[PDB]
Amino acid sequence: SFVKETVDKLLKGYDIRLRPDFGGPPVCVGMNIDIASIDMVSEVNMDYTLTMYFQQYWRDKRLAYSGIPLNLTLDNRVADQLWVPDTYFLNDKKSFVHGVTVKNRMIRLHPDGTVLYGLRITTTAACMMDLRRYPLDEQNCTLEIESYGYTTDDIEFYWRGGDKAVTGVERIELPQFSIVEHRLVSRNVVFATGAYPRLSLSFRLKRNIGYFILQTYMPSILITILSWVSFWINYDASAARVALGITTVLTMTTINTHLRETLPKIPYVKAIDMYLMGCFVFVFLALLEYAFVNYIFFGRGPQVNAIDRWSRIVFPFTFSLFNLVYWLYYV
Amino acid sequence: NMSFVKETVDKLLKGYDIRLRPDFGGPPVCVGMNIDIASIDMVSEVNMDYTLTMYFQQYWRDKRLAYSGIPLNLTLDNRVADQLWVPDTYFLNDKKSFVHGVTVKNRMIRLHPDGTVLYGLRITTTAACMMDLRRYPLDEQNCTLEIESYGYTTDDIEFYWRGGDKAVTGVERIELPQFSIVEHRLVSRNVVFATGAYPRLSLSFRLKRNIGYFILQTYMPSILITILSWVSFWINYDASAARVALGITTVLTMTTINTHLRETLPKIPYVKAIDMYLMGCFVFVFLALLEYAFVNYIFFGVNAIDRWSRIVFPFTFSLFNLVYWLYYV
Amino acid sequence: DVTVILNNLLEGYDNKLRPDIGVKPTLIHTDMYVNSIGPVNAINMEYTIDIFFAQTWYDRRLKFNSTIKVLRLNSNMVGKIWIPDTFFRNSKKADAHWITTPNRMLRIWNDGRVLYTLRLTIDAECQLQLHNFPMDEHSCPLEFSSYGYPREEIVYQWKRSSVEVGDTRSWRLYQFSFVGLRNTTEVVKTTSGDYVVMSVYFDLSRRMGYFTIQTYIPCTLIVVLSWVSFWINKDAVPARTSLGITTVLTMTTLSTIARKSLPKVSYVTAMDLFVSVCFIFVFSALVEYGTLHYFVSNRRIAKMDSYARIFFPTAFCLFNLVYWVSYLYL
Amino acid sequence: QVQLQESGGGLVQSLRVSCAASGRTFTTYIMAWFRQAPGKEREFLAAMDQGRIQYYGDSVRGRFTISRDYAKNSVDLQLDGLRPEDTAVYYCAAGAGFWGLRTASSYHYWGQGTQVTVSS
Amino acid sequence: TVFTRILDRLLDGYDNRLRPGLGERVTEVKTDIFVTSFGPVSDHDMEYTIDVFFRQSWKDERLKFKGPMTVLRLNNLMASKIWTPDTFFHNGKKSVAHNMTMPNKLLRITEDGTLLYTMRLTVRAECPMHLEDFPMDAHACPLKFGSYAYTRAEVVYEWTREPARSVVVAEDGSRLNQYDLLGQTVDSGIVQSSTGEYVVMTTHFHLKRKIGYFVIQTYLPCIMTVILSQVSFWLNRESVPARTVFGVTTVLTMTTLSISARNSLPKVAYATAMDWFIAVCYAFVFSALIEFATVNYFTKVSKIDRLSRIAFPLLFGIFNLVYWATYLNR
Amino acid sequence: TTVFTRILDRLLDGYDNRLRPGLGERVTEVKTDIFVTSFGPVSDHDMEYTIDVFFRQSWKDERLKFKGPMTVLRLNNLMASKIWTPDTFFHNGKKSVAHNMTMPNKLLRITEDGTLLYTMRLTVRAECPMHLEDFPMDAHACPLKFGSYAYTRAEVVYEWTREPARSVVVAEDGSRLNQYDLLGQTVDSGIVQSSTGEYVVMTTHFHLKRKIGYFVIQTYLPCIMTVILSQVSFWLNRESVPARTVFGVTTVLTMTTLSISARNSLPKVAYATAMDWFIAVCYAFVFSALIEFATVNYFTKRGYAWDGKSKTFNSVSKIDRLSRIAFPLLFGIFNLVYWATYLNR
Ligand SMILES: *[C@@H]1O[C@H](CO)[C@@H](O[C@@H]2O[C@H](CO)[C@@H](O[C@@H]3O[C@H](CO[C@H]4O[C@H](CO[C@H]5O[C@H](CO)[C@@H](O)[C@H](O)[C@@H]5O[C@H]5O[C@H](CO)[C@@H](O)[C@H](O)[C@@H]5O)[C@@H](O)[C@H](O[C@H]5O[C@H](CO)[C@@H](O)[C@H](O)[C@@H]5O)[C@@H]4O)[C@@H](O)[C@H](O[C@H]4O[C@H](CO)[C@@H](O)[C@H](O)[C@@H]4O[C@@H]4O[C@H](CO)[C@@H](O)[C@H](O)[C@@H]4O[C@@H]4O[C@H](CO)[C@@H](O)[C@H](O)[C@@H]4O)[C@@H]3O)[C@H](O)[C@H]2NC(C)=O)[C@H](O)[C@H]1NC(C)=O
Ligand SMILES: *[C@@H]1O[C@H](CO)[C@@H](O[C@@H]2O[C@H](CO)[C@@H](O[C@@H]3O[C@H](CO[C@H]4O[C@H](CO)[C@@H](O)[C@H](O[C@H]5O[C@H](CO)[C@@H](O)[C@H](O)[C@@H]5O)[C@@H]4O)[C@@H](O)[C@H](O[C@H]4O[C@H](CO)[C@@H](O)[C@H](O)[C@@H]4O)[C@@H]3O)[C@H](O)[C@H]2NC(C)=O)[C@H](O)[C@H]1NC(C)=O
Ligand SMILES: CCCCCCCC(=O)OC[C@H](COP(=O)(O)O[C@@H]1[C@H](O)[C@H](O)[C@@H](OP(=O)(O)O)[C@H](OP(=O)(O)O)[C@H]1O)OC(=O)CCCCCCC
Ligand SMILES: *[C@@H]1O[C@H](CO)[C@@H](O)[C@H](O)[C@H]1NC(C)=O
Repeated sequence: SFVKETVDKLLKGYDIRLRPDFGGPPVCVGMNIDIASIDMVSEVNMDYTLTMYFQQYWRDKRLAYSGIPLNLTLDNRVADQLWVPDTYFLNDKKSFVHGVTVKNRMIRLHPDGTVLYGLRITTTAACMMDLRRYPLDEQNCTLEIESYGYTTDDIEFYWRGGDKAVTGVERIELPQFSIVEHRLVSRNVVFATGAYPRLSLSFRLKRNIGYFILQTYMPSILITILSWVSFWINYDASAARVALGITTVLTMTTINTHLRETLPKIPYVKAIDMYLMGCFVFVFLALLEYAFVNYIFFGRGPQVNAIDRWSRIVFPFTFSLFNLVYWLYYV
Repeated sequence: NMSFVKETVDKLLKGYDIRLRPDFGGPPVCVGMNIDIASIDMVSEVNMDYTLTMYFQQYWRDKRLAYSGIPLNLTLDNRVADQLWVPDTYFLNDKKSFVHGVTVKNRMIRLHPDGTVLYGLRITTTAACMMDLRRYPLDEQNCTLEIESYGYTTDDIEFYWRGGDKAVTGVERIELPQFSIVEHRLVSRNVVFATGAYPRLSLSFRLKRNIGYFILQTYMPSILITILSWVSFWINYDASAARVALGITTVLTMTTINTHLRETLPKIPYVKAIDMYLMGCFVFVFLALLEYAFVNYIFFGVNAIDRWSRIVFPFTFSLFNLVYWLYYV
Repeated sequence: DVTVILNNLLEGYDNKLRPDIGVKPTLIHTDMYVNSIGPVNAINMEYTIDIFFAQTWYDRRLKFNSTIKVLRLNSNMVGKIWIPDTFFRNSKKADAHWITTPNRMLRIWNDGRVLYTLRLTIDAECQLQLHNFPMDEHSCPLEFSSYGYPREEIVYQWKRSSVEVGDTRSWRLYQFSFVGLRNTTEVVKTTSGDYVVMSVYFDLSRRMGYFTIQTYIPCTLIVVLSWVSFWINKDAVPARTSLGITTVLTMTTLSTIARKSLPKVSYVTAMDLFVSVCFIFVFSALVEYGTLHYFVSNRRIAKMDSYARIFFPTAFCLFNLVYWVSYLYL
Repeated sequence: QVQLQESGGGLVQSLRVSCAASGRTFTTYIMAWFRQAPGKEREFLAAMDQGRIQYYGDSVRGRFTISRDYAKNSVDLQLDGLRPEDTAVYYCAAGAGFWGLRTASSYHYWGQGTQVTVSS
Repeated sequence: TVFTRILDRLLDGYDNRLRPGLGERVTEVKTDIFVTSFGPVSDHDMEYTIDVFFRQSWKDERLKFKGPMTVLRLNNLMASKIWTPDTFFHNGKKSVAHNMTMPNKLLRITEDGTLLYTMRLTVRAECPMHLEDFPMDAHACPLKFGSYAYTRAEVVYEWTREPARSVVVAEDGSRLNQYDLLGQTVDSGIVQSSTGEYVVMTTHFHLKRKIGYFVIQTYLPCIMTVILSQVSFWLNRESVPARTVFGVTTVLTMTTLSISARNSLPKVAYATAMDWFIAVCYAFVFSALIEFATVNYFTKVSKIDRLSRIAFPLLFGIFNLVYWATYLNR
Repeated sequence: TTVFTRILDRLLDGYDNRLRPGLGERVTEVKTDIFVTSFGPVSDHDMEYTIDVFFRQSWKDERLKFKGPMTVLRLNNLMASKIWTPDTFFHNGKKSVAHNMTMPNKLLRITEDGTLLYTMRLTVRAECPMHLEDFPMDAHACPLKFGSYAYTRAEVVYEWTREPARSVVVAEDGSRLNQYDLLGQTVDSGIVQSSTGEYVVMTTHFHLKRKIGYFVIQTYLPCIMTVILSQVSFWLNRESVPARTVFGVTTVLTMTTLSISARNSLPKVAYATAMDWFIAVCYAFVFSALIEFATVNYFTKRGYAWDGKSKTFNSVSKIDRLSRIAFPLLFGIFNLVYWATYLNR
């Protein structure tokens, strides 16, 4: 009864078209985010999807009420009758507000005129990724928050709570990644026309190497080692050394094509392509060594063991040096 | 001047009832339709449909919208379409369609002084096309687009192609990934029922599939493998390791080709010409290996059987190719 | 008659204010009828569920004195009265149904009790721990609460027929079997306040028949097949070498299927452990032959095949015993 | 062999010049007309891409008309209000418009050329 | 003139929140369905698409009128101000009401007060499947619909004609590549829920899969591979490398066929008839090489070979006879 | 304060949004410029690309001249929907999104003299037809055509705000391409003719060149190594019939696997690309190397090879001697012709 009178008085004459303190100091808008989850980190599309509770705080003297000590939580449709900041995400590609069972939005008023405006948003934000070190790569994905049509002479952004404004990051579980840290940046994009407020939330994601050791590196290493067995096979066993070499070459090709089919399509050279190509070269040279031995013994016979004995040392040594260079260069 | 146009439009919209068709109590209103095709894309064999984007124009006469004193054609804002009567035109085989709305809803309303109304829409529609792929990839397809009135018979509305055979443009400028538009046709007809006749327009194409990729990736490698399987007939019968390894490796290669073409090509769960050809080559290499097994059993459990096979296998395979390519071409 | 009653009820009714605002929390009784639990998408770590969600509360402002006991209405009056802002906290995506009409029901009794039911399809989030895959068990939750009203304003409470299910066979579970259901209630503290959260947990256990037929048996057969070289004469160098390397190639081919329907988790699952161990076994059989051939020809040792015929089956049976005990029972 | 045969032209005191394309379908290629004055340079005149968008040079804007016969695979040029300045060699070009559709270096298939002489 | 007046007077004092005959009788709705095209069936999602012309006819005495006109066609905006049945599909997932280029709805009113409501819909509906007999399986995909908020005491549903003739399918309205539409069964019943008893109208479409594709693509290559594996029994026991390469390359061929074969089948966790068939072929190819390992272990025409040249083909023939008589008699 | 509200209410009294400014009096000139925040991914399979832009349109409407203390009026999007705005659409756009999170990303500004500025943030997905005959050494000019949908050349004309080169501005970090290299963009305007009349079209072409290194490492190098491996068998002794037979068939299987994988990395087109011909030639070479071995073996008289302690032994086949030179020569000539053919365009 009395609350209905107070709310109707507040909404009577309210002009949504005018920001609070239209001709005075800029309205200070504080923002805090609760990250519910992060998923669909796509290297192909160079983006990621996150669901969050985006809460804004600001003061509007026109909405101050007296005589009620309670904090009035109103129906979300009252948001259509109030002024709200034109906050948008610069790198967002496709975002929506959940609407089940009703629109996921809250408006809470306080007796001093403070307005709390909460939204539940699932947004897909573009993240430029450098994958030359894939899978041993570290990514930095951001979320840019900005005002579309207001300068710093009218609105200002700050993180409400300082470094604790963003919460829930430590509870995020990514199957392929681990969140090393997150940072909050509050800066003004100074232009000739004027400064524009900007808030930046950034995560540093580190890819987990455990999957590729079991699926990519160990099979390639074991096949490369098996290709060296022909060096201990007697040179007369042509049908055995040839079969072993060409079957290991086929096995390496099969592994390479399987990885090309199951890994994301990233059409430029990565550390995994260099490693797979190196193993393919090693098995190619292992078979070439026997071809040279056979030609030397048979082709230039009428016109041998030292090459094999030399290769029993050079091939493991060169392959170990290649691994040492690879693992030091990319770590 | 401008205020005169404003008052003319107000007079035209004063008393206009969108619930009544033009010439409500008289002859049916003739609606002329023409389509400008922008592009055709995503011709899906699995879903049996194709997606096209077009400029769909409709002309009709409404005497209620006749104005005098302005020698210009009044192209008005697209939202005036919500204030007029437009035909209830729908696409019968449409599965999912929408009108583009960037930066605004892509529609137009142009009024002429005599009352002729031009109502244009930019529509991207996915239309169903039931395809007979028994001759795939040596097949032709006929995909149509049906235009019908939802709630009006031929007594109330009539359809015709404005411009006749020139109604549809842009067909020759389309470039599909794996097809080639041969010809298109326009059909105007009435669907006769007991209640009455319903107007219908039909735009149809004839798609011819390109064969170069299938020749290079399906037929030629299978032919080379089949020819390679014949090498076993020119090796001595006592070279058991060489002939057995060649036979079973050619069988493995044919299996690899069949299974990878199975995964690569669209999932069409019935027998096609490509499957018959791959199965025929698989049978030929199976029989080539079984021939050696028979020779080895005869000798141990012999140059005549090898001399006979060196001729019969190339001859039978060539006859199979001749029958195959005569059947599907 | 009824039109007058409806007009009187809607007259002087503000839907911006919850019932009993400033007096006591609005008690809401919730019921759920699971029509079907859709497929579990392990790749995206989510699952689909279709429910009929019912809510019942008291609004004293809607009392009417008449011979009619209950007003049974359609979705027309939904926008006219106050409705709780219930939302599903772990929902990645949720949609109501509109064909052919908004699938909603509103019933108002004369004493002010309001029943509001609607049909929902929810893509809830479920964090799957796949360390025991394919012998894994999960309890996928489903949490909902009021978005804006804290515990001092809206309190939820399960009705007696809290959660109801129909034909479990009609459900779309291909990989899992429904094996139980629980419901809880708690208070979650957030920045905006303290909220009453009701949870429903659906227990799922994976069925291992397909993985047994497709991976475990072919891998075991290939390992046994690689043991054939130990019974082949050591003079048949091409035979034992080609058998060893083709078995390695076949095991490599099978290792492709190991990670097919599951996300790229970076911990060793039971399936990965089994495939990798079988791959090491077939690798070691060929290395064993390479060593025997080197020592016998190129340069106890001569009896290496005799000990390998015993050690390899014994070590493999020990491995299978440890694997299937640590996973099936322990 | 892909060729761009150019017809028409000659001694002219309205002139239509055609350009037949053989050996390759130019449905999805940009077909243009270029003018080369004697010894000066090659000058862009007109062009038309797949979408029927017509581009014209400043000196021939509103004077020359370009039309493409996608069925016959040919491009025609309509010259009106001819001047002695237009007496030069006219070429027919077709290309992907890489690095600008007005630069001559962006076109690969070139016709043998046609000589137009204007006497008053 | 008079047409406009009647249209203006029709909605005078009309309350669309109340069903016709409220408190007097039971609203009787006559429905019929014209299936323009039975859309594709998704085995992975266990759903089928269908495009229909849904027709509903009922009587509302509040809409009687007199005039020269006999049938009144209503604008969709006007048709949205009139009470319509809240019919919804119980097993529908996500249905689309086409809105191109205008809403595909039509409302006709007769002078008697009878209303005919026709709409065009694309209905995606759940079709539970048991693929234990795949690919020799048959399914009955249901389509159930009824009222949401009205029990049988208020709104009932009937078919306009006899149930066989109340659902009509076009001659070429079949968009099925792998199935055959044997026929439809039309019925109705009562479903009791926690809120009341509702009339349900059901239609079951019977589908049978086409086995020819799997015979050419899967069964024949597996049978021929098995025959090739059994062919090695006729090679002389001294050619160890030849019979060894034959055995392991046939094992690799079977592995390749099993892998590509499980890609086509949707990912189910239970064993289908094809999984068992491939598993048995795998066992036969494995046993052929174990047989050669045993023959080679006693070499210094083998009776073991003579026995296996008969026992293996006989066992495989018996297995095929059992498998086919088991599943074709379903 | 209250003067602001008064001016806002007074502006729309008598205004008719259904009529373009200067209807029947002059041509409505629209000045446009585009700021590309990110040139998004290019999809070869769909033959389309995504672009995120800030679209700016400016024009003069004398009906909206106002006098007051403020010189610039900023309009709410609701009020902006009551004012006539150009119906600009993208001719090759496929499915574009006008972002409205958390509020409509639009901005309408009015100067005192009646000049309106209309800035909006858009995500445009436009079709880019491609000629993949030179794959993976192809270059494309993906277009972006926009203009008026309903107003002909005699009513509304579009122009670039500044010099056309400087009118379209791409951000320094705009490129989001994994497989292409954005070399630049050309900006131009033209005239189109439809069944409804002549229209002005503003076109921007973005020039993309595909990166070749990935296909060199994944496809070209393994194929070359496989062909060299197949030709290596010519150096084995002719008496090793099983060894050279297994070598030949396993090289054929390796080539088949590489061909299949290389085709799976190419968008589904039915015409022959440059890599298709390269793989087909490598397949032909491995096939010929095995037919060559079948011919060598057909003339091998004796089944025993020469021994170190050295009976008559077979001499080295003249076919093998010829093939050890011809096959590397023919393959090198093919490589030179292929690369000079495609890398010189
Ligand atoms: C950013 O931009 C995006 C857009 O790019 C924007 O999203 C849009 O947001 C608006 C709201 O702001 C949405 O509009 C609401 O839609 C509600 C229903 O949504 C479903 O249907 C949508 C299509 O509507 C058709 O169908 C409904 C019924 O299903 C029908 O009511 C409509 O008239 C309409 O019917 C037309 O079309 C159909 C074919 O589709 C024809 O058959 C028919 O003949 C007719 O031509 C559909 O688009 C929705 O899908 C979206 O959302 C789902 C998730 O929910 C998502 O999965 C999809 O991908 C898609 O995004 C969805 O299926 C509708 O109920 C709302 O109307 C309410 O509220 C408005 C408020 O102004 C009110 O005016 C209405 O009267 C109505 O009040 C209720 O309605 C009840 C239900 O009908 C009714 O029972 C009540 O009685 C009451 O009705 C009246 O109430 C008054 C008293 O108030 C009383 O006096 C009367 O007597 C009467 O009872 C509203 O229209 C819009 O759909 C969104 N679009 C999209 C694409 O998302 C987003 O919000 C923007 N964000 C920001 C921050 O700005
Ligand atoms: C992912 O990648 C992004 C982009 O690289 C990273 O974002 C950057 O993070 C760093 C570290 O947090 C930021 O540096 C800090 O910036 C703040 C804000 O400075 C801004 O606003 C100031 C307002 O007064 C303004 O003065 C600044 O301009 C001055 O400085 C810049 C250089 O930064 C210079 O170019 C100008 O000419 C000015 O001189 C600027 O606009 C700043 O307050 C921080 O200062 C702290 O640290 C410095 C260290 O020397 C110390 O001296 C100070 O006292 C203070 O303690 C600090 O410089 C950077 O701004 C971010 N860049 C952007 C574009 O946002 C992000 O961190 C990456 N993710 C992860 C997880 O790493
Ligand atoms: C298009 C190809 C046409 C090919 C046509 C020719 C096809 C054809 O018949 O090839 C077989 C033969 C293979 O030559 P190759 O050297 O292998 O054959 C030798 C030959 O058989 C001798 O007679 C043998 O000596 P002998 O009998 O024991 O004393 C000798 O054995 P040995 O001495 O080691 O014991 C054999 O090695 O090649 C040519 O003659 C090429 C001629 C030039 C061909 C020029 C082609 C341009
Ligand atoms: C779960 O629901 C039942 C009613 O179905 C109720 O008796 C029980 O107390 C509930 N459990 C909890 C923890 O709330």
